[PDB]
Amino acid sequence: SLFELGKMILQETGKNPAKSYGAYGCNCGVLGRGKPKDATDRCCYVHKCCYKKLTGCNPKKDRYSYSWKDKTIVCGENNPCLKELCECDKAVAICLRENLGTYNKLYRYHLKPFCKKADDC
Amino acid sequence: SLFELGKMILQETGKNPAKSYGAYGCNCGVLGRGKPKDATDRCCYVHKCCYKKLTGCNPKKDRYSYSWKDKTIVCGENNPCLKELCECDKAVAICLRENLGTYNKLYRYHLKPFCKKADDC
Ligand SMILES: O=C(O)/C=C/c1ccc(O)c(O)c1
Ligand SMILES: O=C(O)/C=C\c1ccc(O)c(O)c1
Ligand SMILES: O=C(O)/C=C\c1ccc(O)c(O)c1
Ligand SMILES: O=C(O)/C=C\c1ccc(O)c(O)c1
Repeated sequence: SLFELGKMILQETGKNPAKSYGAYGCNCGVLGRGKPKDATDRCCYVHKCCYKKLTGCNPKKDRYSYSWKDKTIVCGENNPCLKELCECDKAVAICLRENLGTYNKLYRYHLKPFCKKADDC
Repeated sequence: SLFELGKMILQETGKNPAKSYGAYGCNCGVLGRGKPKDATDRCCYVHKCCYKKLTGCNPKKDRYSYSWKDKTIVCGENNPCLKELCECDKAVAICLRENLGTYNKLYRYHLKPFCKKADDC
């Protein structure tokens, strides 16, 4: 759920997730996907495509278990859909950390209606 | 859908909805309901309770038509769920504008896990 996703983002990037990633570019936050603005935005694009493959669980509401081990996110067994969801969330947090160097505050609170259409997943 | 909601909020308040209301207090944004911190927060509490009562449509995903007429949000639906959804959204947008006078930025990115339990809807 959003609780685990936000926690993972905080753990990997060190940033308040809502402020930095709650609405960034065309893909981070609500309102689905759009042509990404930069690498950070592309992380969220991939993340949203990852969510589409999920079958049998709700990525927003369903909580799942994971551990912080050797400073790595380790997804619990959970069940197949929840493990897959956990893995989607883990990947986006890692991707956001790797791209922190080009994070641009101008894309914070980017008006998502002014995004071109995303390609299909 | 969230698109119409965000547009209404912008139309009523004049404010970028993500920046001002994407994570405000215990109820504005994602992660359920909590005891409201102030009037702005209480608008979002009422909104979430409004959504809870809906049957037959998806408040997040389902699009609906509305118009801007004499600077008033005018819902353009006869389907009972979409009409009620539109009115839910219109109400929160109006409420947020009406409570800009007590809006407090200290409640932006309020630590949502640490709110008190909301009264039942
Ligand atoms: O949105 C802004 O205009 C600036 C706020 C901000 C931007 C970057 C940070 O790392 C941070 O803690 C706060
Ligand atoms: O995608 C990868 O594999 C690289 C990033 C990485 C590298 C080390 C870690 O412990 C981790 O969680 C992520
Ligand atoms: O997204 C917008 O609407 C533009 C940015 C913006 C600039 C100043 C504000 O006070 C505000 O809410 C938003
Ligand atoms: O416009 C105002 O009345 C006050 C300033 C203001 C308004 C909205 C913001 O998100 C912000 O950082 C500052």
